[PDB]
Amino acid sequence: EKAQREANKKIEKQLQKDKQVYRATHRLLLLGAGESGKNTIVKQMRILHTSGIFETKFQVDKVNFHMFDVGAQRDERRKWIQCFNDVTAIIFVVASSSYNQTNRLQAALKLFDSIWNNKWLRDTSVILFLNKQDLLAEKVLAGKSKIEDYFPEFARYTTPEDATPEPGEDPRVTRAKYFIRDEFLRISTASGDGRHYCYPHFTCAVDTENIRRVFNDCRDIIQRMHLRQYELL
Amino acid sequence: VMTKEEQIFLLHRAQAQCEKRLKEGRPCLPEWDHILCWPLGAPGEVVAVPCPDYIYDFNHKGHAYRRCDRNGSWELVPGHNRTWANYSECVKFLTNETREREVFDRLGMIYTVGYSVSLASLTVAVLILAYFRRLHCTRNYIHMHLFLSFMLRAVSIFVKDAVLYSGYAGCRVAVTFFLYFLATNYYWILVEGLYLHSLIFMAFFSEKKYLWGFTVFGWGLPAVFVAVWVSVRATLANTGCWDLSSGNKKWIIQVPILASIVLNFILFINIVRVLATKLRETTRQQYRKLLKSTLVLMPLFGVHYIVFMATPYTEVSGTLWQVQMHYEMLFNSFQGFFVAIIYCFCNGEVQAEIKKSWSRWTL
Amino acid sequence: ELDQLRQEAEQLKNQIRDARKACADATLSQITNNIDPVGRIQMRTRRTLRGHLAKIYAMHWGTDSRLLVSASQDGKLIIWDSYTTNKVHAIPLRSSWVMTCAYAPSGNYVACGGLDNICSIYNLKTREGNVRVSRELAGHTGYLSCCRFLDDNQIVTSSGDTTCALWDIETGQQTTTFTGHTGDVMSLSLAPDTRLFVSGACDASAKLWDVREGMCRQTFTGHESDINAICFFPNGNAFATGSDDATCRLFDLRADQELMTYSHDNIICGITSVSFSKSGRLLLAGYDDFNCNVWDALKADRAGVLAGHDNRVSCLGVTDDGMAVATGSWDSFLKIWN
Amino acid sequence: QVQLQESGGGLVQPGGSLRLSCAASGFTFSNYKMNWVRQAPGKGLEWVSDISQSGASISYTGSVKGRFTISRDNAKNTLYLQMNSLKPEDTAVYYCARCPAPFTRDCFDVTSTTYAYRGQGTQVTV
Amino acid sequence: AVSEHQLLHDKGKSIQDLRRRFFLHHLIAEIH
Amino acid sequence: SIAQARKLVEQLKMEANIDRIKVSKAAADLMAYCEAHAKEDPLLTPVPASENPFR
Repeated sequence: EKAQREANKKIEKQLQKDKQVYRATHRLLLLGAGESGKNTIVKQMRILHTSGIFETKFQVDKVNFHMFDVGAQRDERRKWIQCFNDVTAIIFVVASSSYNQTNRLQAALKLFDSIWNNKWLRDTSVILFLNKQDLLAEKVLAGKSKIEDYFPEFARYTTPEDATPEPGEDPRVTRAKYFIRDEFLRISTASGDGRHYCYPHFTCAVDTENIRRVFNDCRDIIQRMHLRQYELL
Repeated sequence: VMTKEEQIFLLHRAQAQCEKRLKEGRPCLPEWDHILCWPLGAPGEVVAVPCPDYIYDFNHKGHAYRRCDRNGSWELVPGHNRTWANYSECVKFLTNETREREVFDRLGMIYTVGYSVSLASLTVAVLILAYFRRLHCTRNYIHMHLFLSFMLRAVSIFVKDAVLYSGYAGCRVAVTFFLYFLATNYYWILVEGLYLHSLIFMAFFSEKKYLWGFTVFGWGLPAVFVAVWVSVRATLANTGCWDLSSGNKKWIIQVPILASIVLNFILFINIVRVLATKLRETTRQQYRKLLKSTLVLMPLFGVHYIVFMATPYTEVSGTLWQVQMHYEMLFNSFQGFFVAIIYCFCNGEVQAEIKKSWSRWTL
Repeated sequence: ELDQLRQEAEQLKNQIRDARKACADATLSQITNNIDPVGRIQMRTRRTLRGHLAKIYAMHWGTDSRLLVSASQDGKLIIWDSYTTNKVHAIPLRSSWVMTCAYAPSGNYVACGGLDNICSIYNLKTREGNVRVSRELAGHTGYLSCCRFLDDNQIVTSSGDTTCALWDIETGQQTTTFTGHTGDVMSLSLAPDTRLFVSGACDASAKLWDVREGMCRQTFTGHESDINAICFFPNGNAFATGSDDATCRLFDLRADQELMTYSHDNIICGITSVSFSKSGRLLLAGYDDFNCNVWDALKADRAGVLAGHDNRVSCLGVTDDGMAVATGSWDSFLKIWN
Repeated sequence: QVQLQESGGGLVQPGGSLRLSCAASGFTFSNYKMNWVRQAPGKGLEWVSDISQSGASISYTGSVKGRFTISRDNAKNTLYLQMNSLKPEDTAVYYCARCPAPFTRDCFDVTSTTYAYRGQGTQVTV
Repeated sequence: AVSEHQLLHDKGKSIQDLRRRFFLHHLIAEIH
Repeated sequence: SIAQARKLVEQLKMEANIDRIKVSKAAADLMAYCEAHAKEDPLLTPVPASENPFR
């Protein structure tokens, strides 16, 4: 019994060290279609700092983030997604320019709705990367986009006043990108209740600010969780 | 202030001086009447002498009167051997003034009731927090410490009232414990705000070292300046019960405590600002929720202290003093009760735990 | 022609349904009406194992019924002495997304696996005495959802790639493959003779396979949604399944159809784990409502509730001698119940 | 066994009308949210429409808004897609899909390549 | 200023002032 | 799709040819097993505290 308790306390000190390491790292689930540019984001994040899941380690301001690109898994996500309810956030990457799969944008909308309304992901925040702005602008400018047919609501959509367009951006580009963001926010704000939050971003596959965006969103998520602990939100 | 013993010593000194003066158609012989020293009285004339300077409660502008006979003997009151005298002038300042005692009794009653309710509620709250194991969190480890500080302050006030208001060591130690536990309660009120501010602005947290640092700071810095105050009091005053003021020495305990108040208030508004931002990045519901959050957050931070924190030592016979005292006794006595209700019995997690435990016990 | 094959399959399915209906002249309730109800089963928590950091996905008892391995999403296989609560081992896992774990019948090995598609076998009886990676079994193209040792040298696993695999541990090669499920296989259970095993998949169907031949012997339907857990009856001639449709179902191999259903109107959450006691009279089922329910397997009525878990009950396990039931949960604590 | 059999599809002139029917058996139809998803030639699975458990909540893909109408007869355990003003881009195999968990707002995996609780589909040629 | 400590100083002075006045009052009444 | 359909048809043919005993017989077998093993279950029936290893 003395030897058993010796081994137990030897295990307990190592488990205390493991707790210190574990609580100090933020787990992120990267999800989205392969054509959405998630792989390019992974490559950019890796160069900045057969397998059934790919682990990416990086750090922002001495804070360690562990992203998990779920590769080599089948398209039926309803079971292995439940493993990622305790992650800090789900980085959902959308091919925003992939309207007109006949409509990839509607597929992404349905997947985001399923994630948002899943009972285990109802407490997990989503960082939304509408990650095809550079192609969306070219599609809408060239006139071949024609979002109105696949989205009749675009025939009467008016850009919100608070929307801030990028400098030197055509009004139609801003209108389309904020229309897609508004569809995602119409999904998200329906039965949100403040337990989990959506962070829409207009990103590109080669953007260098994605790490900073994820860091800031995770800081916001942790702060909101702490404020919910004190019943202030 | 000059105590009864100091007045007695001054009276003895005056008596000795008057006796020394006595040693050094018929005028009256001079005599000492334990109130004033009277020179030789004029035969058949009244002798007036100014009120003594050594008496604090004497209108030095007045004059006492005595009667002298022509045979050299002081006149006596009719029907008695007592010497005739008239000290109505020196008492021009005496007054019963039952209002001060009445208001001091009212303040005692109100903070007694408030601190009793706070003690009961906080004892229940700390028992509930310490019982349920899953509630054990750094938040509830700082909440239980704050509750313990509140109860220690309340019981220290009760012990002080019993020991001193019903100079030996049993009085000085009671006053010292009262002051120390009051300071610990203020500093744990500060620690609550510091820990919440660190959670918000340093969300990537090092709990092991920081929880020990907060505990040691909150329980020891008040001990540090209370020990400094005790050492200075013993070195410079060490007189009677320590219930009296001794100049600026009280600031040794008061200047730190008030500082914490200031700091906590700042943290309060800062945190409140953050909450508004957290609501701005997500209507009348927004402002209603912000108002509810600030309402439930004021008791934790002790915001009510800021109203009369800057008030100096005001004269008791004043409206400002009475308003300050009534407001402060009421709010300070009920602050522990408010904190217990809001952060233990109004907490959703603790209510869920209570409901689950009751359901499991019934089944 | 595919149309002719579809028509033949429909005719065969109708024939199978008619044959099943022919053998179903007696219900389980009519047969078991001669047996009195067991009444309320008031279990209490005796031990609570603490030390796992994240949600616990699997536990597996030892044959000695005192030591148990537990797998948490924090990347830890903790091997517990349940009697004295002492942790005997703490294996750090290469991948923290472990969804299953097994404990070897000899006790010298443990297994784990998950989203990394790999079954890792660790030795508990090394010359040095410390736990080290002893074998890596790769070849599944979907997340590893269940694994069970047959002996020191053979293991059976189920994957999200709709397949099960029998591996020889010495060489690491896939001895046998089992295909036929149209959904991710979520659990499996070896028969007491270890010659057959049933698997439940995300297609509302269970499949009984012969290990030796590798062919699917039997297929059982009746569930409405994904099957999450499955376990043989102690006699080995029946089994039970839990599904997302909030119902448990006891099937019989020889009857080739459902025997009993365990559901209630108040229950609208799926079953994550099922386990039979030693006698087979009680069926313990973990639920998404944070509770675990003990069902009178013969009377189909609820016998007890194992309340006390603060989150989803993800795994159950009954000792080989029936002395205790260990339940893990997403609240990161194991609870022992008697 | 979860059975979903679709019928009613066939050849139709462009701009014509049609009605797809879906007979559901093996599950409580009213406990599950239902979907219509099509697979056009040379294309993957496309989500057309969905209807909630009771039929109060309804959504369509944008390309069929105002043209098709989804409905469900929970008493008859059936699903309907009334197709009006059809277009040559509507030529596809229509699968009546059910998402797995009952009483859940999430409706995962209805458009998966090898999804289980999905019907065989009926051909619609405009 | 801390209100509870101020009340301690105020009540202590009040009490001692009343005691001194009771002493002085008796003496003055005694001689007057 | 032809190979998958052929495999499914073969599996259905194999499953249709297996012998199936009456459900009453299987229910009786399970009842007999439960009755013969009822007393070996500390979960089903209480055991003395001395025998309980977790007391």
